Amino acid sequence: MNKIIIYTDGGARGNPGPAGIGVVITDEKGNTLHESSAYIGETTNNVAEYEALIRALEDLQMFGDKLVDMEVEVRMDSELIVRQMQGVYKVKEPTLKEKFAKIAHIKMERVPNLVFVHIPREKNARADELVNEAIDKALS
Repeated sequence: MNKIIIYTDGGARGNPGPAGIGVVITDEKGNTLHESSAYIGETTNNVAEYEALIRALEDLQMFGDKLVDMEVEVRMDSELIVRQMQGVYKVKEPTLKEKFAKIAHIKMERVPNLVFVHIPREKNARADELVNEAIDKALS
């Protein structure tokens, strides 16, 4: 690849309730490099979104040597979370502050040139499907 493009989503059925994460990773041509779909136990929606980012950052380690000097972009359909991750707006929700700090440190350590991009919800349908696949399968 010449770029790694990541889409993430997380959701919960309830507040809190059964929750899932979805990560899609492509190259610059749009071809799939990886998908993650996982049940994460019972949490809130916003925690699930943050957990999906943490999982994407973990997935990235599996590229190993290929990660060096590689351009990485994370696309999310939550403008709020993108602005939070960019440091444009401060996180207020107390339940997110520890994960926010953890993500910031991981991203600096593993991928300090990572960029975040806000996309429309329609453009994030695959990651959403992965969330719901994981939750459905856990409940079934």
